[PDB]
Amino acid sequence: MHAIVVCGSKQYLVHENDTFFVEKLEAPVGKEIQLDKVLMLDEKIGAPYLEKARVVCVVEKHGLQRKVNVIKHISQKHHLKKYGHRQPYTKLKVVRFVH
Amino acid sequence: KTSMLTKEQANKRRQWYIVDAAGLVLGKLAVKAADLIRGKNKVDFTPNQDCGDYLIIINSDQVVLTGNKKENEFWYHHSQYIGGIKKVSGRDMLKKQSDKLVYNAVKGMLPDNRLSRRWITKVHVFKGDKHNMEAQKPTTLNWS
Amino acid sequence: MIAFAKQFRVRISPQKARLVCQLIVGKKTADAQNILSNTPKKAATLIAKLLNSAIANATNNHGMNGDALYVFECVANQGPSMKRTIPRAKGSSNMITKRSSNLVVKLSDNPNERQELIKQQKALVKKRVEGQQKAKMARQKA
Amino acid sequence: AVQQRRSSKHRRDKRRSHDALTAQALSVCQKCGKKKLFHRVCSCGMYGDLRVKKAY
Amino acid sequence: MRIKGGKQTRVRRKKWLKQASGSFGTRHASYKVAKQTVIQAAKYAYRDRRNKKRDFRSLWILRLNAALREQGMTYSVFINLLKKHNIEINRKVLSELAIKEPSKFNLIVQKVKSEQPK
Amino acid sequence: TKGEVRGGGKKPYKQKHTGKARQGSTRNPHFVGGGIVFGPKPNRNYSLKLNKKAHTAALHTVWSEKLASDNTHLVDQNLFNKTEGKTKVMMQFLKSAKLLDKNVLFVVNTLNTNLEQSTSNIKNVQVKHLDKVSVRDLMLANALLVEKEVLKALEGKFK
RNA sequence: UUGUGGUAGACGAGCGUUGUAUUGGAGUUGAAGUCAAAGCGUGAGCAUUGGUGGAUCCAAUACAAGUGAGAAUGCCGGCA
RNA sequence: UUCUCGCAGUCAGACAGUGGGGGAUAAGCUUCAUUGUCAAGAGGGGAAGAGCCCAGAUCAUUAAAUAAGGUCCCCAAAAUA
RNA sequence: GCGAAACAGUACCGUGAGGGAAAGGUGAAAAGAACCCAGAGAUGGGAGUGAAAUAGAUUCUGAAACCAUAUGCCUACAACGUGUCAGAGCACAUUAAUGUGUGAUGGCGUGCGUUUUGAAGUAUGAGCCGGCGAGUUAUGAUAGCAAGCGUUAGUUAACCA
Ligand SMILES: [Mg+2]
Ligand SMILES: [Mg+2]
Ligand SMILES: [Mg+2]
Ligand SMILES: [Mg+2]
Ligand SMILES: [Mg+2]
Ligand SMILES: [Mg+2]
Ligand SMILES: [Mg+2]
Ligand SMILES: [Mg+2]
Ligand SMILES: [Mg+2]
Ligand SMILES: [Mg+2]
Ligand SMILES: [Mg+2]
Ligand SMILES: [Mg+2]
Ligand SMILES: [Mg+2]
Ligand SMILES: [Mg+2]
Ligand SMILES: [Mg+2]
Ligand SMILES: [Mg+2]
Ligand SMILES: [Mg+2]
Ligand SMILES: [Mg+2]
Ligand SMILES: [Mg+2]
Ligand SMILES: [Mg+2]
Ligand SMILES: [Mg+2]
Ligand SMILES: [Mg+2]
Ligand SMILES: [Mg+2]
Ligand SMILES: [Mg+2]
Ligand SMILES: [Mg+2]
Ligand SMILES: [Mg+2]
Ligand SMILES: [Mg+2]
Ligand SMILES: [Mg+2]
Ligand SMILES: [Mg+2]
Ligand SMILES: [Mg+2]
Ligand SMILES: [Mg+2]
Ligand SMILES: [Mg+2]
Ligand SMILES: [Mg+2]
Ligand SMILES: [Mg+2]
Ligand SMILES: [Mg+2]
Ligand SMILES: [Mg+2]
Ligand SMILES: [Mg+2]
Ligand SMILES: [Mg+2]
Ligand SMILES: [Mg+2]
Ligand SMILES: [Zn+2]
Repeated sequence: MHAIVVCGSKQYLVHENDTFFVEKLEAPVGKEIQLDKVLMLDEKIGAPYLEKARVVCVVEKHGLQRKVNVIKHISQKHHLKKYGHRQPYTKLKVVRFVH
Repeated sequence: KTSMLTKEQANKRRQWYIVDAAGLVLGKLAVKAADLIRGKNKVDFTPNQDCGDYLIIINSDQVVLTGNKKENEFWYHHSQYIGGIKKVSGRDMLKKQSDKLVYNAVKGMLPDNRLSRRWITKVHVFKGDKHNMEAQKPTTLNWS
Repeated sequence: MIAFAKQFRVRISPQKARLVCQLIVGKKTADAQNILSNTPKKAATLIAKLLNSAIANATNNHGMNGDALYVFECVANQGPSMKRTIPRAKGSSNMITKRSSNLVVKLSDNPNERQELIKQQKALVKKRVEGQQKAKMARQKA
Repeated sequence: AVQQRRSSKHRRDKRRSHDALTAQALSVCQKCGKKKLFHRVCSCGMYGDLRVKKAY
Repeated sequence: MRIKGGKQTRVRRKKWLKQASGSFGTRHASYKVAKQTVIQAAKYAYRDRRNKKRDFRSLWILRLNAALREQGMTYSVFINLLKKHNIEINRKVLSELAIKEPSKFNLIVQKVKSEQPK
Repeated sequence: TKGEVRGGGKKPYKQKHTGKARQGSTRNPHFVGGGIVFGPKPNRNYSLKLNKKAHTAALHTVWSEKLASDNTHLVDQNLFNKTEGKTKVMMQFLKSAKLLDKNVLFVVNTLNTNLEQSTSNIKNVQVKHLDKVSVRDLMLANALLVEKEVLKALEGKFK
């Protein structure tokens, strides 16, 4: 019903039919990815990581986050630098929890 | 990106409490009163929704000050005029107005804020065993 | 359905005319005339003339009933100014700005007229968005 | 003395908030019906039941 | 060849003006004040991204610590028990468990409490 | 510039004690009267130098790529005077040769008059002598009709 | 793999304006201008649609510059 | 960090520790030698601080372990003897 | 761009020598709004002409500062370089995008240029908006890069066509 997964470096608590956003995984939309690192599943929690506990997820989209403008400015020092960032993400929904 | 945490949308589980300051130290009572009033001890703490319970203090004149603080430590209040600095000793405060002393002590343990006004409002302090606050059916807890 | 009347380069200043104009917004026809006929202000005998002309061309030109008209909006926009030199002391000089106001009064019969104005605004915003959608369908077609 | 800082367009309107006007009290003449401001002779010079001045 | 400035100054100025939309009065009207506010707002956003990372950590520590005092155990020892039991879970997810699934959170505390380390 | 523009060489305001800033003339660059600081001048050269042998090499390669290519046909004296001076026949000639849109350039050694009478109302086509064509006229052509004796003079010029 | 704070300063790579030369293209079935919108870029910047507007403008490669405005108790005009 | 060539900017410095001169073992004084920082450098500690301590900011992450410093409340975090 | 696109060395300033501006665009065609209504009238609202009258003599396009009106949100126990990160509630629906408008409340937060060892500065410069406003040209020298021609090399200046 719920699991503690480790995608990228963050840990997500996921239920059945739950869509959460993670960092780009380099996978086409529509595939069936298998998240490996699982900490807690149901009631049996493994100490390092649970073994054979697999999280079946489907990738929904590969969009980008909102634009972030980084404007570094040193007051009265003739330094005005500007930069923009659009971090890519991927949205995926849980399908089935492998025993 | 990640999953956002759950935050209460101005949800009020606030309840009424009763405490007896028969022989409690001023600072030791005030620290727990502020924690109880702010709701910091609550499992779910959203620090913009004043999710903290009311609290009533009984027997304010019965509190104690350790050491010689009853005659050597002074409480100060200055009006906006010149010379309007009124000083009262610990002993005079413990007799004449003891409720104000506990009130100021509890208020001092709160962050400078616009929510701290409501937080200090939820403290009903009485100098006697009687209180007009029995209509709320407040539960009883010890040393708090 | 707005009937209106205008007056360009009115000698009264907009500052001293808006003060009287706020005394007439939302009032009924007969009540509006009565208040403005007995107010001791200079900008009272000019809005009265404008108001009467607006009533006349509402019940004659546009064909309105005449017992349901209320002052929808009466405002005094800023008109063109005139610059003069006032001679000061010790050889200096300052600039006098003769201010003029563009007066316009508008009355309606329907008490829900703000809604229709929002509807045309909504239609214009709405009209902008389908064209974007129509452009998207054509773009995908190619 | 003169303002060392310019007053914005918001403080200006706050001060003018008390410059609003009041509607003078009006009444109806008892012989011709036109509205006249209270306690004053109408345009016909007929105040109450006494003919004061000749008609306009 | 008299090059004349037009549509160049206004476009780059209106970009700054568009960014400073929703400010107080002249701070959104005039280009100069708008430019200063955007630069200052960018500095605040930059500094507060770092500070957000620390402040939300503090809230997770606070919620978990409070949740612990109701059961008689303290924060300083809970993390110590987690390391000896090799269990690796964020304070974020641990706090999320204590607010949404109290029963399962009690399971984690029960195992770390007494069970043999490793 | 600031000195040539008609204006007062006096100081408009006093140097000090006036609330206005210090000014020295009414025809300064930052004034509306207008004194252009540097500005374009009619003494500019705009000219460049290229070595004589470099120009021959440039001309050599341009002839090499344009010759031995499509639209590089050979022409003789008969049709340079068969035009009769009427541009209608030459329009028909370009239509028959399918060179209507091409910027055909006639390279001529004897300056025929009948050919020059025509091709003058045509803004597209043009005719030049061998000592008059350059690199740009050669590579703007996209097509050219070269006379046989012009070609013999071409080899002679290259040496 | 080693790196990427930065003023004076050195070096390298680019954007944008107007015009000219070669190519192609759009335009009273609506160009430039101009306003608005919940777009795209690492940055100068670049698009899409709609309103207004009534006749020129765009893309590529090169060339030539009166080529980039927030400050000078700067000049002029307007308005607080 | 040596040699050759092109283009510079800099010639008003400040404070802290250490060894001295002038001053009175006074100065946030002045003049030197040396180690650092600021100048041209944000972050954390010092309640607030250019120069003290911990360190060196490519951007995003509501991930984890730590340095100086700290764990009654403000304000994150402790208990025993 | 000549100071001067208009009747400009005019208006205007000064006893005088002298100094010295600003100001262009209706429409293809005046077809320049007869007539009606209100008003003392200008004028405005209709009518009419016109493709267009929100092209009407105020006459191409019409930016910002500035002044008013209004849908929606918030605001009268509140210490504020006015923003930022979180964040309810309210109201809508888009260049369909983990959407947009406002922001009860919490954490953090002393502008921009200049010149200084050091400026939030009780140092300085700017009231705001728009336009204009400061590394050029001619003739030579050195150095970097690149091309042409080369070991009795390389290259022309004036002038002529
Ligand atoms: Mg005099
Ligand atoms: Mg206002
Ligand atoms: Mg007043
Ligand atoms: Mg400019
Ligand atoms: Mg000039
Ligand atoms: Mg760098
Ligand atoms: Mg171009
Ligand atoms: Mg357009
Ligand atoms: Mg320039
Ligand atoms: Mg020294
Ligand atoms: Mg010295
Ligand atoms: Mg020393
Ligand atoms: Mg010494
Ligand atoms: Mg000494
Ligand atoms: Mg010193
Ligand atoms: Mg310096
Ligand atoms: Mg620092
Ligand atoms: Mg500090
Ligand atoms: Mg670094
Ligand atoms: Mg430590
Ligand atoms: Mg704490
Ligand atoms: Mg005279
Ligand atoms: Mg009209
Ligand atoms: Mg006008
Ligand atoms: Mg116009
Ligand atoms: Mg209130
Ligand atoms: Mg109060
Ligand atoms: Mg304070
Ligand atoms: Mg605050
Ligand atoms: Mg805030
Ligand atoms: Mg502050
Ligand atoms: Mg600058
Ligand atoms: Mg100085
Ligand atoms: Mg100050
Ligand atoms: Mg001074
Ligand atoms: Mg100075
Ligand atoms: Mg000033
Ligand atoms: Mg300016
Ligand atoms: Mg050279
Ligand atoms: Zn009467």
